[PDB]
Amino acid sequence: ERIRALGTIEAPRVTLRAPFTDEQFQGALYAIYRHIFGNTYVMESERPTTAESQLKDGRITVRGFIKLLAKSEVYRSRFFQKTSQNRFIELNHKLLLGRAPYDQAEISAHLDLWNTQGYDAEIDSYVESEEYLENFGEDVIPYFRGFKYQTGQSAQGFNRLLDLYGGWAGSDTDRNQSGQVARLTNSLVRPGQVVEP
Amino acid sequence: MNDVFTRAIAQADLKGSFLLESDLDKLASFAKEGVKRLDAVAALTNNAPAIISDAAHKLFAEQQELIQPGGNAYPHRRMAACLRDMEIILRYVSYALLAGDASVLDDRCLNGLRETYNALGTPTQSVARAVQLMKDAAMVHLKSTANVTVGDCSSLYSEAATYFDKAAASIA
Amino acid sequence: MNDVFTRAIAQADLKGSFLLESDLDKLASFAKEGVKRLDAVAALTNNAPAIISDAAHKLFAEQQELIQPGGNAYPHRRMAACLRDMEIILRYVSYALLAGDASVLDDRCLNGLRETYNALGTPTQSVARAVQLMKDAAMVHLKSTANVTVGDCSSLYSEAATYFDKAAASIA
Amino acid sequence: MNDVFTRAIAQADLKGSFLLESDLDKLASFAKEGVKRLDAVAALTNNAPAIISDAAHKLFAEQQELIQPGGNAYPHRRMAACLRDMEIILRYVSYALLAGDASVLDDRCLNGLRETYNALGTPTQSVARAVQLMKDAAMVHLKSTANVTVGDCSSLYSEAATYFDKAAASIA
Amino acid sequence: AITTQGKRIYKITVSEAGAYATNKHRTGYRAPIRQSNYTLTVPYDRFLPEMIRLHQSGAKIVNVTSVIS
Amino acid sequence: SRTVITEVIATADSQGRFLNSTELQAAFGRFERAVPAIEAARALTKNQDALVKGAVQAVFKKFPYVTQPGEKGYGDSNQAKCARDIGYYLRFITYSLVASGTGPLDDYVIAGLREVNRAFNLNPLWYIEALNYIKGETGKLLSGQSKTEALLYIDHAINALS
Amino acid sequence: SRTVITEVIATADSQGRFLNSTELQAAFGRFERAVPAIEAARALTKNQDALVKGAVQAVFKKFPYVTQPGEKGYGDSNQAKCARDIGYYLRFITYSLVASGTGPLDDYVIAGLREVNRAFNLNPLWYIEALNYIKGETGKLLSGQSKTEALLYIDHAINALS
Amino acid sequence: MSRTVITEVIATADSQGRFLNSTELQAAFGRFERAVPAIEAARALTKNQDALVKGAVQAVFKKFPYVTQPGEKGYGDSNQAKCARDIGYYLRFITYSLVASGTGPLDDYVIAGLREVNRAFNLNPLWYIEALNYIKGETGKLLSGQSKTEALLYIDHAINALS
Amino acid sequence: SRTVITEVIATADSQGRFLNSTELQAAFGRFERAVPAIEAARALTKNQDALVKGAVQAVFKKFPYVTQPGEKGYGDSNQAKCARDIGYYLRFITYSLVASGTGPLDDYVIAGLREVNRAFNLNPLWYIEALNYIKGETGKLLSGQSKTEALLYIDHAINALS
Amino acid sequence: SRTVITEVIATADSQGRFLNSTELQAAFGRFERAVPAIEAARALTKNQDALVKGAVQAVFKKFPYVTQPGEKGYGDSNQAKCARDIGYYLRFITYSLVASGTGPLDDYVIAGLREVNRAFNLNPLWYIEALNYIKGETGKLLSGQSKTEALLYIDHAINALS
Ligand SMILES: CCC1=C(C)/C(=C/C2=NC(=C\c3[nH]c(/C=C4/NC(=O)[C@H](C)[C@H]4CC)c(C)c3CCC(=O)O)/C(CCC(=O)O)=C2C)NC1=O
Ligand SMILES: CCC1=C(C)/C(=C/C2=NC(=C\c3[nH]c(/C=C4\NC(=O)[C@H](C)[C@H]4CC)c(C)c3CCC(=O)O)/C(CCC(=O)O)=C2C)NC1=O
Ligand SMILES: CCC1=C(C)/C(=C/C2=NC(=C\c3[nH]c(/C=C4\NC(=O)[C@H](C)[C@H]4CC)c(C)c3CCC(=O)O)/C(CCC(=O)O)=C2C)NC1=O
Ligand SMILES: CCC1=C(C)/C(=C/C2=NC(=C\c3[nH]c(/C=C4\NC(=O)[C@H](C)[C@H]4CC)c(C)c3CCC(=O)O)/C(CCC(=O)O)=C2C)NC1=O
Ligand SMILES: CCC1=C(C)/C(=C/C2=NC(=C\c3[nH]c(/C=C4\NC(=O)[C@H](C)[C@H]4CC)c(C)c3CCC(=O)O)/C(CCC(=O)O)=C2C)NC1=O
Ligand SMILES: CCC1=C(C)/C(=C/C2=NC(=C\c3[nH]c(/C=C4\NC(=O)[C@H](C)[C@H]4CC)c(C)c3CCC(=O)O)/C(CCC(=O)O)=C2C)NC1=O
Ligand SMILES: CCC1=C(C)/C(=C/C2=NC(=C\c3[nH]c(/C=C4\NC(=O)[C@H](C)[C@H]4CC)c(C)c3CCC(=O)O)/C(CCC(=O)O)=C2C)NC1=O
Ligand SMILES: CCC1=C(C)/C(=C/C2=NC(=C\c3[nH]c(/C=C4\NC(=O)[C@H](C)[C@H]4CC)c(C)c3CCC(=O)O)/C(CCC(=O)O)=C2C)NC1=O
Ligand SMILES: CCC1=C(C)/C(=C/C2=NC(=C\c3[nH]c(/C=C4\NC(=O)[C@H](C)[C@H]4CC)c(C)c3CCC(=O)O)/C(CCC(=O)O)=C2C)NC1=O
Repeated sequence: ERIRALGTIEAPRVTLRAPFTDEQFQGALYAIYRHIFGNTYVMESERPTTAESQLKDGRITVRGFIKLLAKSEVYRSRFFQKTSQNRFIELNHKLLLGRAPYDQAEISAHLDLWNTQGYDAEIDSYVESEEYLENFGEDVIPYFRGFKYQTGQSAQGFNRLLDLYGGWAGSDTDRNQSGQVARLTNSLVRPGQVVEP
Repeated sequence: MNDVFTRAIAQADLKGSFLLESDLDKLASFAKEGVKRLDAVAALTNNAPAIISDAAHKLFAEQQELIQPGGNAYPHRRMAACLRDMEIILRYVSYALLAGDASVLDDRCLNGLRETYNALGTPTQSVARAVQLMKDAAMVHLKSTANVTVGDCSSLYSEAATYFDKAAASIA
Repeated sequence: MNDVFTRAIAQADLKGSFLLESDLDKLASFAKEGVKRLDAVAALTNNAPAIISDAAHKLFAEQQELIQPGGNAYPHRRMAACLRDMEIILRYVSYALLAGDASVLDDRCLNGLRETYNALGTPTQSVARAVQLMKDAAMVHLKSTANVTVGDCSSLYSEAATYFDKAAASIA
Repeated sequence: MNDVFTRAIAQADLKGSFLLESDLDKLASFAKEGVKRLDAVAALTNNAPAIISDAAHKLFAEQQELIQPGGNAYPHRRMAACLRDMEIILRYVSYALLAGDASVLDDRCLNGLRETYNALGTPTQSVARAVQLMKDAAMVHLKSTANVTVGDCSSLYSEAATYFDKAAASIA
Repeated sequence: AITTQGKRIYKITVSEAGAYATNKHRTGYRAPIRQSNYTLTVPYDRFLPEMIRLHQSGAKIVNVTSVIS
Repeated sequence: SRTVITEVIATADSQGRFLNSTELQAAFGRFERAVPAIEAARALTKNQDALVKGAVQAVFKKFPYVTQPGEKGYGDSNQAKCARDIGYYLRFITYSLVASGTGPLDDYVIAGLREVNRAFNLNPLWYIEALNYIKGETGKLLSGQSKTEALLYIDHAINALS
Repeated sequence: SRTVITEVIATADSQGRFLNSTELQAAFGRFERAVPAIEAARALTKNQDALVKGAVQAVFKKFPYVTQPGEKGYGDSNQAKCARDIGYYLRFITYSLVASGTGPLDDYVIAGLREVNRAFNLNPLWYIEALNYIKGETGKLLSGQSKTEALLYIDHAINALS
Repeated sequence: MSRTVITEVIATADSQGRFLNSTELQAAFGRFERAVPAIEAARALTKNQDALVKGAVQAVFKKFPYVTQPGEKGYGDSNQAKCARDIGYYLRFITYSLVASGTGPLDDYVIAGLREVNRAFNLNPLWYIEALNYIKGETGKLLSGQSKTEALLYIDHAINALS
Repeated sequence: SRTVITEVIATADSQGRFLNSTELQAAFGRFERAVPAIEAARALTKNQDALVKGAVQAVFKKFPYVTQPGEKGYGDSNQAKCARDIGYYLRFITYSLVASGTGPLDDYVIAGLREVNRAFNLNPLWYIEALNYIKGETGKLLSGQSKTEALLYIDHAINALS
Repeated sequence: SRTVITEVIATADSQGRFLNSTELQAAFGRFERAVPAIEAARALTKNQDALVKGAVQAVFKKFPYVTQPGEKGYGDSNQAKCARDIGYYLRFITYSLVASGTGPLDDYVIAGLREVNRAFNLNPLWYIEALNYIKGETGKLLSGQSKTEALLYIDHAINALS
């Protein structure tokens, strides 16, 4: 409770297996849309009905649906098109993987990968990674797992996720007066020190 | 992300009124003389390796301390990041030139670039110098008249210069 | 992260010069005496649960205040968190011992533990006390000449003590 | 997905020879008549909800069994699935119409679509009937000459009829 | 998928024989268990990396079928 | 928002590359198409008040009951709100004409239209047939090329409502 | 492949919605550039043999070292491979012109270009030289918009090589 | 954050969140018995600086005669002076990689981002490849035993990276 | 569907753990309250025809313009559809009573209610005030807690509509 | 914690919906049964010391070697610490009786129980026998349904240990 994220930890994990009837699916959609889009408001016009139909039929798993949403126009228009690449990498980590970035090597690698292979490859590097399949796998909606100690994490990852979280109410709009600027530009490359120009 | 049309539309919406006659005339004139803008953008896209290589040559001959051991563009990794930054900035300048508006530039490449460079210790003065060198090397290409119908494009030159100056002054 | 070799390489690169005879001799000496370093790290890894058990016993006997209800390590889950933290810090000190450089320790392990523990509310002073208790409980296993060839390892004892003290001073 | 341009390039690269003169004549003719195809696809896009509503009315009025309990389109969930599938079919048909190539419809929207319904027990002949009713309404809305300059586009009508009836046969 | 290479997707049937369970016992089921046999869909754009990932995991595949042609 | 130029830039940017030929050709097509759209915007802007009044009267004709006391339409305030709503739709149609894209509609009207129509019980058919009236009225106001564009946007808004 | 039409289909598909005005405007902008593209395709298809032989000779003159024995260029079969490579590049440029998109060029030559060039140790600068040659005489074989479209496609191929 | 046997074992242990078992200790012992030939090879390669770098430069000139005359990269005094500087860099990082007994220094300091710099400065990798071939031929004579094998191992890694 | 037992078992299987006290305890509550459900449903099934006829009559009084020719409710078949729809809603409300969970109501009416009510231009308010009449008439049919169960379920249906 | 109320609220929140009738039914059952559970809690709190001391003695009787000198159980401090642990367990059983769910048990005792027992060489069988004795004695203390609820919670803790 001294950390903001009391309720997020208490939040149940959600799973969607093949013979899901109705309300398991309806709850899964709300959980996915709440987490992936960073608690941002998603109007009924923007909701992808075809991806939901594919998920309901079972052609794509929950992970494939997450990948499609990450490649959707809402994800781009909010996190990619309006922010620098640092903020995009941080948002990708926080949403698709549930953890903050651990070091600067991640930013360098992901920025080079984007510049060389495109947004689709950039996103696939997240979902198809071994880390996502370990923690979540095909059938589990991603959750904020950085608040507990994650095997192999850096000392700073918990603090960085605290910086990214901003309460259960707060969200990663890009509708702010600031314009969705990055949060961890100096924390990642200079972890401990503080400087004044 | 905006272009000049969407800027005018958004400003009108904040006022709450239909687009004025003068604003419509300006947008129509922008569209009419926008084929020169297409030529300029194609010139920036087509020659981009030439601009980048020339700017790198003049910068590193001019500023030797970077490519020295312990310099900030010393190893191949830092040099590649340098050239990649030049390429990205030129890419977004061409984007802003086609759009007629610097929103995409100041919104994707410059909202957090000075802080990033400072937190990496990179000399922002040298980055601004690099942007100016790309500006010169790219004007040398835009003013070329080969392959195109001769005309007057002074306004486009001034606009591209202002985009390069926006980048160079919001980095330094 | 760095081992000693990579640190010497990085300094020689910043100076922009080859590795001197002196640095080569120091690294050769380190390699020749690296066998004892392997033994020290094996001692740390084979007796980790014992070291944690001794440190926790002596800490919660020294400080009944934690395990006591309402205290920090009370609710039978925070106690497991405490034991896990002992695990992590000992693990990172063993890594820094094998490497020969404290880079893993102060990079991966303890950059933000100060503010992490201030945010979670845990008393950092008790954490530092626990770390130096781990130091004391680990030195007796490190010195243990049982089933190991007898030699001189004063430098390794000093190194392990310095790493534990660095961790304690940072977290404190 | 393919369009007739890429399709012709596909045969051309299969033989390996350049596109023949008659091939270029055909493709130029297709491009020149392109604006009529754009009007066709715009008429299909614009009036899609009307097409869907009329097709659903006629289809359900023809077969009362679907509406009734035990019918496959009985509950609100399955009725909405019916309507959504119908509009998806019309959307992909319009895609194919604009592309001038059946590949867009055949290669992705119709792979398992036929067997999926059998897995769900859906009567596929009802799907075919719905497709034909959609075709009839689409032709009604395409024949309309209001708001468009008159002309001859019987080729467009025939091609759209082939697209619709071929989708039906893929389902049938 | 926009290009010619992107289309011609492929369907893979995967079996989770003991070579996968023996690894995941040591890693741990922090993702709740499922059935052994399951069928996966893959486009050509990621057909190789998906197969590499499946073989790294330890599963044995049955067949791969070209959905498109 | 989302226009031809903006969609071109966003597509060329997500892929992380310079603007190749196809992007420039689409840009050229939009730039040359911009003229008819501009005088279409001129025509609708000039005939603002007449179009709004006609749309309101078409509303009160096709749905006679709405004007009865005790419903949504009764009360001068509700008539003024109807006129304001029609003005909003018309203005954003002219905006989308000028931008040569469906951006301004999808942002300021279509985004979240169903939720706000449902909350206030507003009937979508009201605005659907008011837009039908405007659609018919630009049958005479605009002729030739620009008429196709104006009709395209009017009907896109209608399709969004329904 | 990726054309203007196919990109339009893909971008309207990803949102799962009908083609709005912007998609149709992009398609129309393609079509209004289709006939200069076909003119250029004819004009630089009727000059295939002279252009390929001249490009091979230009590579030889600019790169004298790729002629004598002790290297790749020396050899009858090697030079036949040179001519066939130049013909391949020219044919794919024709294909891109006809499609009015870099699709065929991208997915045939550009996709995997660097790995192929390294593994077979074919210096790209050979092909930049040949494409610059082709640039030079398409400056005169074509005039007006078709000239520009050629120049643009050959330049995009060059930048892919470089 | 370079790559070294010690770094590999530490990173594999850390990523799995466990201590260093007997396997990592086996690997570290292997590296520590590596390091005497490796360091003495680095010493022999450092002591023989100027002959190596000058011979590699002249190999670049002889094997690539067309670079020498005007109109090419090799013309202009600063160009060959800075060629000597480049070969000095490559030799230095070979010595660093011998000392570290891993390809960490080579990768991080030369190989990573090599192709982009070579492209954007119009430098043929073949010059450097055959210069490294000459240095390989010389280390075939300055060094003997397993030191020759390991120096050739790192030079081969660099050549494969260039190629 | 989803009853209390269904929710219990689904959550338990999701958590990968046995039946502890909480969900057995809620199941006890469900079994205990299953009786007012049974007599409420039996009384509702007793009064099918009267309830549906009164409901459609109340609709026609509330929406007289619907019955006029040229409107949705004109004709005999349309009124038959009114009776059929009200019968469907009543049957699903009794189903939800018997199941003592909202489930059947959700997965038969609510599941895709908006899409269907929009495609066929059916109005939610018709059914809302039909269910209001059903409230009014059940206010006398039932007694005790059967009333509150029936009313909570009708309220669920109405809130789904509005 | 994880009560009936809190689990209800959390599952409704995750689905982003209000509380429909099923969750209110579960809450009603919980509120109806609060009286027996609170009765059991007050009976356990009344007979606190007797239960603790009997549990410790039963552990010693079934584990005689634990009383041997120089071993884990021997020592006044370890006797006191046994008493403290059993007091903790009984406290949390009363907590779970009051909260009508295994919230406090899971939060405090069970969460992290296994690895902390491993890291202290505390045999779970000791606490299993202590809880078996408490179950036996609360069979005497509590009659009726308070017995059932208590036994549910003691058995849940026993299952967690075993
Ligand atoms: C730490 C790893 C690293 C290396 C190795 C490295 C090499 C390097 N090669 C460069 C370009 C160059 N490289 C050469 C080398 C040529 N000279 C001729 O005699 C030969 C045929 C040939 C060498 C075999 C030349 C002439 C340039 C000049 C291009 C320019 O002026 O930009 C430059 C730019 C310096 C300048 O423009 O003055 C560097 C720093 N950079 C690094 O960060
Ligand atoms: C990729 C393109 C695509 C296709 C081809 C598609 C067909 C499709 N229809 C489905 C269900 C359905 N589809 C229908 C419609 C049919 N049954 C009735 O007889 C109607 C007359 C007839 C309409 C043509 C119905 C009633 C269901 C519900 C079946 C069920 O829930 O068991 C499903 C499974 C669940 C879902 O997606 O909603 C698919 C995949 N969906 C897609 O996203
Ligand atoms: C898409 C918008 C965007 C851009 C373009 C961007 C630039 C950027 N430049 C970086 C580092 C760098 N930037 C430069 C370039 C400068 N240093 C040299 O001295 C030159 C004077 C000058 C270039 C002209 C260099 C050399 C580095 C490497 C520093 C390092 O790796 O630590 C980094 C962090 C590490 C990496 O990416 O490898 C970023 C994110 N960030 C963004 O969000
Ligand atoms: C596929 C991408 C694309 C390109 C490349 C393109 C170029 C293009 N340039 C044009 C004219 C022109 N182009 C230019 C621009 C040039 N003249 C100036 O002197 C500068 C040297 C330079 C710009 C800095 C000018 C000034 C005109 C004449 C505009 C006028 O006054 O009508 C035209 C109109 C017809 C013609 O006169 O040829 C086109 C289509 N259009 C396209 O759709
Ligand atoms: C894979 C795991 C592994 C390890 C760790 C390992 C260490 C190791 N310790 C050795 C002897 C030794 N071990 C030690 C270290 C001990 N002597 C001091 O008194 C301390 C009590 C203590 C360390 C703190 C010393 C000093 C030697 C003799 C070498 C010397 O003269 O320094 C040797 C040489 C031959 C032998 O006795 O086995 C090895 C290889 N070997 C392995 O295969
Ligand atoms: C921005 C998107 C767009 C629209 C809205 C569009 C409509 C359009 N239709 C046109 C001509 C035409 N359109 C048609 C097709 C119609 N003729 C009959 O009414 C048939 C019922 C119907 C076929 C379905 C015909 C036959 C012509 C005349 C041939 C021509 O001018 O090329 C033209 C060129 C002449 C002009 O309008 O001044 C346009 C711009 N084109 C576009 O690129
Ligand atoms: C359709 C797309 C496509 C392209 C672009 C292509 C280029 C190409 N040309 C090749 C043969 C070749 N081509 C050349 C010609 C080069 N060397 C010198 O003579 C000239 C300066 C220069 C020509 C401009 C040579 C020497 C080879 C033999 C391969 C080798 O030396 O390793 C090869 C190796 C396999 C073979 O064809 O025998 C490729 C991949 N192949 C394709 O299938
Ligand atoms: C899952 C249970 C279920 C429900 C709830 C349901 C409602 C429902 N009513 C329908 C028809 C209808 N229902 C009505 C009745 C309305 N109009 C007026 O008469 C009244 C004010 C009001 C009723 C009180 C009308 C007029 C139609 C015809 C709509 C049309 O064809 O345009 C339809 C379209 C089916 C068809 O075209 O035959 C549905 C889906 N259907 C179901 O299977
Ligand atoms: C929140 C709830 C909670 C629980 C359940 C809990 C159990 C618990 N008992 C402990 C000590 C202990 N517990 C026991 C076990 C008892 N002593 C013997 O007389 C009996 C045989 C036996 C019980 C039947 C012993 C012997 C110790 C001393 C361990 C030591 O210091 O070595 C410890 C270690 C902390 C310390 O050293 O004081 C814990 C965590 N602590 C909690 O905060």
